[PDB]
Amino acid sequence: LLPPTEQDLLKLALY
Amino acid sequence: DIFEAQKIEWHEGAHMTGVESFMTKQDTTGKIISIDTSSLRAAGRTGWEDLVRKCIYAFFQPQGREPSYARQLFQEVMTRGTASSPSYRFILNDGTMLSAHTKCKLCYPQSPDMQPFIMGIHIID
Repeated sequence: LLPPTEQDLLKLALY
Repeated sequence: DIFEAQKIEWHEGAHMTGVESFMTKQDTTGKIISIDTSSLRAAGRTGWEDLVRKCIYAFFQPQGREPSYARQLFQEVMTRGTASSPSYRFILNDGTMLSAHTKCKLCYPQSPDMQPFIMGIHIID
């Protein structure tokens, strides 16, 4: 699998 | 019934008093689709965002010559339906050393409109 990118994580916290 | 019993353990993981943790939901390609931090934010400790980021990065980081615990658990949870990591460590922004371990399970929802997903719980030691 792919690790989450910093933008993926950002989104996970934002929404 | 059997489907309902699947949700018991994860509802309990979201309201554990005295245990620092968060939960994740991954699709079956391994992509994290949600992160539940309600236990950390309720416990009023500041620095929870940094704790979660550092814990997740340590989870996905290669283990010397072996794959990351994230890879090992994802490979195992797809084949056998459940998996667990040993402890891994990470350093908060204030320099504190912490450790954590992860457990996860494949969940088969009753609704035909949903796909199977992987629930993960990450517990601070």
